[PDB]
Formats: sequence, C-alpha cells, structure tokens
Amino acid sequence: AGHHHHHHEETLLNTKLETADLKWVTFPQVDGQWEELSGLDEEQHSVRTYEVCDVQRAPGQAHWLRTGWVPRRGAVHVYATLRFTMLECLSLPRAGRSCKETFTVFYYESDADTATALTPAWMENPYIKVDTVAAEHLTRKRPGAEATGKVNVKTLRLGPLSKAGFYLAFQDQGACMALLSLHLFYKK
Amino acid sequence: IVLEPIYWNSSNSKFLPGQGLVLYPQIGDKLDIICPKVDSKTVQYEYYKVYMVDKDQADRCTIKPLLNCARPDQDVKFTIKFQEFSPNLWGLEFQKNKDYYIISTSNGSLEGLDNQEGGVCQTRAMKILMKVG
Repeated sequence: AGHHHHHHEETLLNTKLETADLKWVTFPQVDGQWEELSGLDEEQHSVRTYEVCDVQRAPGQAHWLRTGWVPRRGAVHVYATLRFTMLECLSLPRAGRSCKETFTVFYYESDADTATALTPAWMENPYIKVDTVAAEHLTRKRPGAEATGKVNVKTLRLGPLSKAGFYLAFQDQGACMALLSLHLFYKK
Repeated sequence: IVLEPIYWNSSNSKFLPGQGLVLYPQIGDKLDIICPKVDSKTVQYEYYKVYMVDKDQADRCTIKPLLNCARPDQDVKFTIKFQEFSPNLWGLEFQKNKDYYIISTSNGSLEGLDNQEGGVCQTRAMKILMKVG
C-alpha cells in the first residue's frame, strides 16, 4: 500500500521560467520561419512561445528551429516535455496540400557550442531523429473571434548522451502549431 | 519591424496628460513592453498588472494580463507580435485599420497591484492605444 519511489529531476532547460527573449536559431531565415513572441498558456501566465504557420505558402520547404547549446551536466538520458497547440488542417483558411498535423524532433551533441546559423547541415545526420510528433488534440480558431482547443503534452526521450552538451531541433514541414513550452531535464 | 521598447514605469513621459501613449504599429510588427529592474542606480519598484482591454474597458479603467510586474530583481517583458492569426489557442490576434488598448488599474504599490478598478489608467494616463495598420 505505502511503498515509495523518490526520484529527483534536474532541469536542463525550461523556457517557461524565462522573462527575456529565447533567441533560438532558425533556418532558412525567410518569411514563414518560426517566430518568437509572448503568449499565455493554460496556467495563464505570460511565457516565451515559438510559432510556425506557413501551410499553403510552403513549397517543399523545411522550417527548422534549434535551441541554444544545453549542458548535459550529468545526464545520459534526457527527457523533453513539449507543450503545444496544433491546428486542424481542413479547418484553416488558405491551407494547401502542404498542411501537416505533425512535426519532427532531432538532437545534435557537440563538445562545445560551435553550431552557427548555417552549421551543421540542417538535415538528419548529423541530426539524430527523436520522433515525429502527432497531436492528440487539434485547435480550431476563427481569426479575431473565437477558438476551441486543448494543449497537447508530449514527453520524448533522447540518448544515451556522451558529450558536454547538445541542441534540440524542431523541423516543420507544413504544420500550424504554437510551441508553448519545452522542458528538458534528467532524473538523477 | 521591431518598434522601440516601451518601459512601463511612471518616469516614462511618453504617457502624456489624458491621451496616454499612442502608437501606430503595422501588421508584422513586434513590440516589447518592459517592466524594468530596480538596479544599482535607481531607488520604489513600481508594482503593476498590465492588461489588454477593449475600448469600453479602457474607457474608463476597469478589468474583469500581459505583464505581472511584481518582481524588483528581474527585467519582466511581453513581446507582442501584431499578426492577424496566431496558432496559439490564447494568441493575440489583430486587424488592419483597428485599435487595441493596454492599461493597468494597479496604483503602483503592492497593496493595489490587484486593484480591479482605478490605476495608473485613470490617475496618470498610464495606457497605450495601438492604431494598427
């Protein structure tokens, strides 16, 4: 009945507990790229968010977003909890053939923070595929007027990790999604 | 187009008698509203809860919040992107050739931080009006 498991969690990165710009790296740097701005979440507190919604405009294009360099500290396996909203494609006006209700996640380790805006190759290898992430819940909106929806929560797993640090990237291929927050941590 | 940050403290003289602050941001624009830190050259932090309100709720000075400025040791910020559609369920969404407003009914002190009526807004003209497009 009263058996206990204590397992302490150490945060690698938490966007919710930041009150300044996140300044993450995007590629290619074109109108339609992911974009940083403030918003509210289901807790109703103002946080740093990332949005992409280039659903008819995209022609075979990948919008990548990549975090800053994250010290692994002592983590071998990292957890990455994402909170997001994803729009239903057949409910968006001007949504094309390109429209996805999913997105993909990757990581890259390196011994130092030596990633740039154009290096390394923005493509799987040297990037390591974590998962393609689909939405259990879709949001429907009418511009200026009204919205229905629920926030998606997904925790992905990643590793084993070896090097001093890593970066986490998001690849969009046609979704209309807000990344409300990302929490990377490990359990000691 | 990143417009000039707006510092939300009573030393800000851009909040003019009666009128308050008036901006004209275009769609695509971004604007930081900053509640500033009490640093090593400033005595007397100013406690505000800052809100986006409708014309009638701005006219005059009631609520029913984009910044919770109750943190002296930290620069607290909201950045608005003036866009017509957000994929955030709670995202801010704005019309070409329409006006939006931002007020605070807090009276600068901890006690009144949560004052649902008064301000700032109706005492010191502490508000913005954004004539978008």
